[PDB]
Amino acid sequence: GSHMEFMAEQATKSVLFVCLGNICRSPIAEAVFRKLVTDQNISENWRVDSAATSGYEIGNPPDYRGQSCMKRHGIPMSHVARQITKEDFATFDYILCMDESNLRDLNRKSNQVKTCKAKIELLGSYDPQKQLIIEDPYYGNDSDFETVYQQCVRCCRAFLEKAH
Repeated sequence: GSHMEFMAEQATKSVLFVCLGNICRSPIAEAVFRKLVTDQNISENWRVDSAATSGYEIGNPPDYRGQSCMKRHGIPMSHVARQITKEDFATFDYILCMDESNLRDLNRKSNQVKTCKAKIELLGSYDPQKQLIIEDPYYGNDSDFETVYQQCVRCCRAFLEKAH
């Protein structure tokens, strides 16, 4: 219908979720955030993605263990692992990472580019329960993936509502 039917559209917001590999934590946060925005009729106002600080996993689907967790929670992930680019720093409002090694790495990168538009933060800096670090489940088990998933639901929810 009309462009004046509802309140006037917001400029698109963008968020990129990042870990070292882009197979475990970051695709899970991406698919969690994408569900939220899709369920709330606002996916057309978001550019949502995920990427890796390194090229070790380029082209690979998500970790099968994380995929099984997400499938339990009804959010199957459809993602091809990719490495962060220079353009990403210029194009995203937010780059949200999982841990401290991630943040040091991205901070190194941010200083090699001409325009860094993005606010670079830890995702868990949004957790109302104050669990700052979202711990790597790569060497863990099914309850470690569940933990990450639950942290991602709390943090993506608070981020959506109220960005830093």
